Amino acid sequence: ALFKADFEDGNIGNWRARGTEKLEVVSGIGHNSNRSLKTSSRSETYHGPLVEVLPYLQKGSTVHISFWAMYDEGPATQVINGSLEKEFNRDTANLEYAMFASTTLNKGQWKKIEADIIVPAESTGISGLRMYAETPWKQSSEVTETDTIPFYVDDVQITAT
Ligand SMILES: [Ca+2]
Repeated sequence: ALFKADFEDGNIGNWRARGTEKLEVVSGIGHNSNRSLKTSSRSETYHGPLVEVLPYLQKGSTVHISFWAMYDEGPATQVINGSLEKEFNRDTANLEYAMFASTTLNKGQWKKIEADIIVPAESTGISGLRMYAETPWKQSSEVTETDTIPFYVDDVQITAT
């Protein structure tokens, strides 16, 4: 257990939006629990909840990341992805993005999204590594309402391997 967020304290902590979307810790909705992190007012597929995790981790290591997701409005099914945003040498114009996992969710049902990931070594100059959830990429002109549904995440966990 290197990092855990279950939201049961009601705290947003260091979670943040990627763009103009809205994050809220809600009560009465959670994965086998009363609280979770809702992302709404999404207007791009890449809007979604993000948190910096590099400080929790040993550079060079392999770790297992998992989280639970759920959505409860719009289409009968929808894909959610779990991804990493990486920064090197504090260069914010050349961020890297890598999807680590994706699953099809059924409306109203919690599902686990997980994978092993690699934490780059110190000598790479890695300066940020953030996990985030999103829907599959579409260019801004092609985005539809089903792509920008609000969704919940909960029980975010990173474990040693
Ligand atoms: Ca919870």
